Amino acid sequence: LSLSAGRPKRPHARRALCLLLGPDFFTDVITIETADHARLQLQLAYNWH
Amino acid sequence: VRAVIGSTYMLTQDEVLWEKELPPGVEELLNKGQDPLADRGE
Repeated sequence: LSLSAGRPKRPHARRALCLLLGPDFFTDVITIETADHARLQLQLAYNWH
Repeated sequence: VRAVIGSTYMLTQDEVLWEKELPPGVEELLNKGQDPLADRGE
């Protein structure tokens, strides 16, 4: 499994021989923009399983 | 020319090994396809 990892989650930055399927999280940095045209980045964390 | 596949084999009388030839670039794709992961990525 060629998987994604990194800060803003660049692709193909990790290789896995097994699939992690337990309750865990991975964090991402998301740049968005409001209706006032003010740009502001975020830091999130996605609890998954 | 045929393909004998399976058990161990001794070429009898009137048999010789036939080479199979491939188009250009197929041979470079046969061996890369064992794990072409990152190539498939980008």
